[PDB]
Amino acid sequence: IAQARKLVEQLKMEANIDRIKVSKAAADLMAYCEAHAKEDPLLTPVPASENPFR
Amino acid sequence: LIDSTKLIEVQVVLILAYCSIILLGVIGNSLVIHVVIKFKSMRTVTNFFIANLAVADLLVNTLCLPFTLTYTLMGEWKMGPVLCHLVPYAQGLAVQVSTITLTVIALDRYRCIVYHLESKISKRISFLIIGLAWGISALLASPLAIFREYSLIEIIPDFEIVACTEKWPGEEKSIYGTVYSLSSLLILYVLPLGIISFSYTRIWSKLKNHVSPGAANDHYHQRRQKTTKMLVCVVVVFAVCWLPLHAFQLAVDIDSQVLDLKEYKLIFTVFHIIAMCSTFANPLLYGWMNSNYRKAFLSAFR
Amino acid sequence: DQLRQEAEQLKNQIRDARKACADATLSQITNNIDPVGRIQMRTRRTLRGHLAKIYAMHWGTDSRLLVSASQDGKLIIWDSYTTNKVHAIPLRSSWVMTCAYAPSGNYVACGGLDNICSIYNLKTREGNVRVSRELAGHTGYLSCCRFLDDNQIVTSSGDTTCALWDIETGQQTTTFTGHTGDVMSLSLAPDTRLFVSGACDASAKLWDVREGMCRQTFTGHESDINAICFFPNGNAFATGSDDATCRLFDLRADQELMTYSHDNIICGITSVSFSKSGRLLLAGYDDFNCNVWDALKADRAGVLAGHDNRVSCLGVTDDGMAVATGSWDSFLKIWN
Amino acid sequence: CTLSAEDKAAVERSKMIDRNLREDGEKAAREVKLLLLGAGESGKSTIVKQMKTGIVETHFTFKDLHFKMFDVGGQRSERKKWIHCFEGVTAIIFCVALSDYDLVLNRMHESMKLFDSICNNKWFTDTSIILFLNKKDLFEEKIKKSPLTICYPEYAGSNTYEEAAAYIQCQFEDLNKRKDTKEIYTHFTCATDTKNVQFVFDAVTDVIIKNNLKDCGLF
Amino acid sequence: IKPEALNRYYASLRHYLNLVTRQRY
Amino acid sequence: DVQLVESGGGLVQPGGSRKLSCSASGFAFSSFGMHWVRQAPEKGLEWVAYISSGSGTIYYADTVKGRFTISRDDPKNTLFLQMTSLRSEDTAMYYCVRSIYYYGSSPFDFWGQGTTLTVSDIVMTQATSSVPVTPGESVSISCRSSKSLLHSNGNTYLYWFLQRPGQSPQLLIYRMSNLASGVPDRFSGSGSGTAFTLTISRLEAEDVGVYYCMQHLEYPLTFGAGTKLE
Repeated sequence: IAQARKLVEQLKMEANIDRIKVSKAAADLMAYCEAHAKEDPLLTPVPASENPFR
Repeated sequence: LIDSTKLIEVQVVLILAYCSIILLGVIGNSLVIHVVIKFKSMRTVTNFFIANLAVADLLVNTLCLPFTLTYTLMGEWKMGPVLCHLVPYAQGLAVQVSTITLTVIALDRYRCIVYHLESKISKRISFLIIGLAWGISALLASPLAIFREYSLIEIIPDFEIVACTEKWPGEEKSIYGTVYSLSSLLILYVLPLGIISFSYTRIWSKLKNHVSPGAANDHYHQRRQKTTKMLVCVVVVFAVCWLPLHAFQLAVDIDSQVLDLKEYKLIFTVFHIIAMCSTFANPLLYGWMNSNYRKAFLSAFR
Repeated sequence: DQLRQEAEQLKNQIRDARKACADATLSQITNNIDPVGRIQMRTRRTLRGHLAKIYAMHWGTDSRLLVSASQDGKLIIWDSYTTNKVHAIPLRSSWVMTCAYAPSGNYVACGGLDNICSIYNLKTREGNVRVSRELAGHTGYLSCCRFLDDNQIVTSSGDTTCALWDIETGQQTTTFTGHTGDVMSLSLAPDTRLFVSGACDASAKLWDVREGMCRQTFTGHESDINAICFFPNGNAFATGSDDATCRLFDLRADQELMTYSHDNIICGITSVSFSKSGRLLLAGYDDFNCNVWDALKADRAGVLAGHDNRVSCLGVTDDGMAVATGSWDSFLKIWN
Repeated sequence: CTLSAEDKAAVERSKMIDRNLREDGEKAAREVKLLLLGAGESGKSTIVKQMKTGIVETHFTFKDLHFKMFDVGGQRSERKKWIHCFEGVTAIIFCVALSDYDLVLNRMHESMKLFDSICNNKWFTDTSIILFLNKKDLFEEKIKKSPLTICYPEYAGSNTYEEAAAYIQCQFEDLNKRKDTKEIYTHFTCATDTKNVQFVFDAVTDVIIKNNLKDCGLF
Repeated sequence: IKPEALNRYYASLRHYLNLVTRQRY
Repeated sequence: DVQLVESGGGLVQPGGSRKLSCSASGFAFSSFGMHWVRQAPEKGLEWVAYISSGSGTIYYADTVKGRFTISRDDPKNTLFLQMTSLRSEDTAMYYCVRSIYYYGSSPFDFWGQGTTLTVSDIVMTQATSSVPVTPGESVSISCRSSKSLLHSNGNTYLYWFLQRPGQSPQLLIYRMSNLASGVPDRFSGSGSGTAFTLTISRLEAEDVGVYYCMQHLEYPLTFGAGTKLE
């Protein structure tokens, strides 16, 4: 009975949270990637002059 | 002044017999190398010794047989002075390295079965042993090229022939002709035969005097019998194949009655063919009988 | 008194809120962007010296040093640029399954089947590495451990719980309970304010470090989840399971975004990681190689082949320059 | 060149670490590692006691050979997530109580279920198994009051302990689906001198000899 | 040394030819 | 506690032989390389010999080759130096210095107490011999190098030491920028190429002494003349 009450109390707290549309969530990920794309060595190969591993 | 080899009845037979040995040798000795390269789990120190033996026996088919046959059938050397000093050197190199790596396998098996509580040898030690085998056999084959000369022999006013024959510093009856023959037999035949016979006798004794716990002692002895059948074939094939060839050369250097025969070249070819049967017999006993290579052949063929 | 029924009613009304919240998919949003194209990486360094299989590795903040653990009972710190060995710590117990590197660089931690996390001090006046503290109290094998700070460490164990420890005192402050199966992984947020854990009940939970409470629960997978990792932004994370499938979750929308699956993959996923900008997803499998996914288009961009056995550990450096991969053939490879 | 005075000294330090890792790694290759498994109170304590939380390691030496036993009992977690750490052990020791054929918490069938899983595990497809049958002096007295038909309904035989013991051993050996490359040695545990460690020495020596023969391809 | 020299004479020629045209392997 | 104790510093007739020992306790003696450094009664520091961990590498000063011998005994934790054919110029005070080499370490961290013996290349230049100053004022110490100390790997090999009156030298700055542990955060190192500067902020009575700059780039190690502060 104690476990059952704890499960309900946790579920009630998790039920009442604010949510935003998936469209708004997905746009943020796109904005972050297209902003930091230039500073990604793995996407854009760097010249061998400034490559510490070659 | 002609021998039996001039007849086409025996000349056609010899080429066909030599071709079959070449055909079997190239196929058998290349499968062992292929599976080791293809499969990355077969790269083991034990399997490197067998792969080395396959390469050494591959050169024997490529070099010893076709060059010997053409010089016997044609009766003279028409390859050039450069090959007169090189072909004999290479043939001795292949034979010696093939024998050396044969006793390394016997000692490797002796160490890891009789002394089963020690540590297996590392890759670095194996590479040194393989490298030393080719280096030493290169040194021991040097006298073949040094004491070999190229000349034109004219007996009849028009009988000019080309001979790639061996000459020694001594005059008349030179002991150096017979010294090389005795040293060859006591190093390439007597010494390896004693080592592998001693090694395989101790292996047979230890396996026989072994008891397994439980009620599965009998099943161990069924598998033990096939190993005994395999150990004998290695010793018998090596001893029988290489004996008549070494004995014939020693007889010539001692007695001159052998040289002045009408069938001297026919006798030599028969003994040469027997000794060259080990080129295709080695992959059959070493690269097919063991379980590691046997399952790799079936797996790779699919 | 219908206590079980009330839980079912709460569970149902939660999923309708998510369904009413979902109005678009990333497939239609991200369909009009250019793909990354072919991505080819070559091995630059190979690190040898471990006599057994590597189970874990961790990069340093300086992006040069690298600690790795193996079942032979040794911890080795490497110098990536020169392939030198800086240290070699013998372990009391050889059954080590995780290791971590302190963000300051003064400590390393390890744990495993002995149910104890050991912390070693690297900067000593005596010139040798010695055990600084032993933390005991877990009743199951240690699965993961991460240095939250120079004095705090968070540890997940096989007894379905997570704990936060005070290294100086030696006693755990708060305990995070609520999982049903064994906890296999955890990941710390970039702001070091929240963390996420995945367990064998095929669920992931978001925990608050200070409060000790669970904020959200995610149940998208079908089998055990072995790997988990935050997005560099900190508003999403990706999980890898035993059904040969990787999934991406969003904290703000509190539901799933993308699925990374292929018809030719049947082997489970061992480890997962992100690149610097988050456009690439690195996943290691049981079929002896790694796959590079496009996190925005969900299509494969490249493969990392060259390991002869299971790829057990995988990590990306802090500046996004190199990727380190360990495996069960006792080798470490650095790709660039 | 291109190396400074301090870089050259760092390289020399790395070579010393390599030498230490090589010598202690070779030392550990001359040991024999064993794994202890059982179903609760199967008598594992008696086996360990003869040679005197987490994992327990025991060291002992017998006739110039070092053994290490790992006791993985007491870990309250599923073994599917950590059983692969023990791949490569020379042999596995399984302990069974002969007197537990009627106690229930039927528990004999529980041990048979554990034996079946470990014997046919994917990781342990080649390691041998040494089986110990404990409580011999208690099973003989208990067989005169409780018939074996309680545990095995299909058993039609005598009430003699020798007949019943042979039947129990047969059922355990017939759960092995790997009739090749995996062998099972069975022994009834006794307290006569050191016959328990003598048998383990005989079984392990047999395992090592057959392992060497497979590498050479002779077997 | 060629004999340069009847039944026994041909024996020397055969002996000389076999001596120069000789192999070891 | 880390300690190095020297013995064998008597008085020697010219042309004689002597034995010097260095006993170490409180640290792992087998993992450290050892240096011998001597100081003339009025002059500055000069490097003598070096022996590494495992005794694999041995280096000598060009003025002591064929005369001195350095060796170590790990089980007894002892460093000893054998001197042969002593001359009047070998009258100095000899120091035992410990050093460890890996990525991110601090060599020359601990010096011995010293033993006195009486018998009876990159040039490093210091700007000024003496500097008079009062507490509470910033003072800068600069020394110059003949050859650039910056390596291809990006490391500049310059070290700074402090010789307090009647005391062994103490490391302050290693590799021209890093600050040694236990040193107050008021010493600053700067410079590039051949000119380097040591800056002291809020000077107090504990900064009075002689400052030396040493290079650790090539085979022999060279010190500066030394700048004195009053």
